[PDB]
Amino acid sequence: DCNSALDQLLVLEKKTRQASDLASSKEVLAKIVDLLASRNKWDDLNEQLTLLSKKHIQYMIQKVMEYLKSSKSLDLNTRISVIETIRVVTENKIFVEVERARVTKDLVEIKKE
Repeated sequence: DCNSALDQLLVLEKKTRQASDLASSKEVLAKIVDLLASRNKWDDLNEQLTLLSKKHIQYMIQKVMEYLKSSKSLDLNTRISVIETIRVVTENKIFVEVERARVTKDLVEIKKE
């Protein structure tokens, strides 16, 4: 059911008003990430994120992109996905603060070595 039950939860992500939208951001952005973890559904999640990232809450996204190797089933999948995460986060130049750089260590050296 949860695979179908995810949609009506992701809908209200369409906008941000009160702190109930950042609590909805917490819970929904954790479950979406969570759905990815159980059956390697995160591929959608990288893609899901790009769609969601196309919708643009930077530090709201910092934690959700943190999950890369926190709980990653396959190393190969991570390479190109992370390549897409840095790939998308290049532009504004505000990032690389901590988290992007520390996933560039991991991504660059671990991905290929």
